[PDB]
Amino acid sequence: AAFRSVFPIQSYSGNSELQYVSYRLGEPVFDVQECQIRGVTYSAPLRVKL
Amino acid sequence: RGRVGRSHHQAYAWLLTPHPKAMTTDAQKRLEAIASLEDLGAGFALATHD
Amino acid sequence: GNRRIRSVGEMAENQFRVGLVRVERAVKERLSLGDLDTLMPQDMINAKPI
Repeated sequence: AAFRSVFPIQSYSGNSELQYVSYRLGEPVFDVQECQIRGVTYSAPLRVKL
Repeated sequence: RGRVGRSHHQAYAWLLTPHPKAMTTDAQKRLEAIASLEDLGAGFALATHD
Repeated sequence: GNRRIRSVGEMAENQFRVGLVRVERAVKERLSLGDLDTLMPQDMINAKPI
């Protein structure tokens, strides 16, 4: 709903347009317990094909 | 701008600008300076505003 | 019946939305900026605002 509510994007010269296809969450770089040990985020990277 | 002239014929100068939101702020003031100021002896005033 | 629960999902989606608002402004100015032929969908967007 967010990507559809923002995208697709005209340029100001009505010449180029950037649209959306799909997203996919990357694998988190560490485990949860490891992220508590090191002191950094258990975060999943987001990769979107545009 | 002083490159042409030196003859008995009306010369013309054609200045391509992008979309007004697309051009940068310094480029804006550059173009408004040279649009506002177009007559003889301008460059000293142009340097003065530079 | 007049007060509504906004749980974890809706605020996260809204903050993702307002983060994507700065991204779309950046790609507005960059995508409307020309020389678009050699441009890939990597350098218009920036992951810093998201």
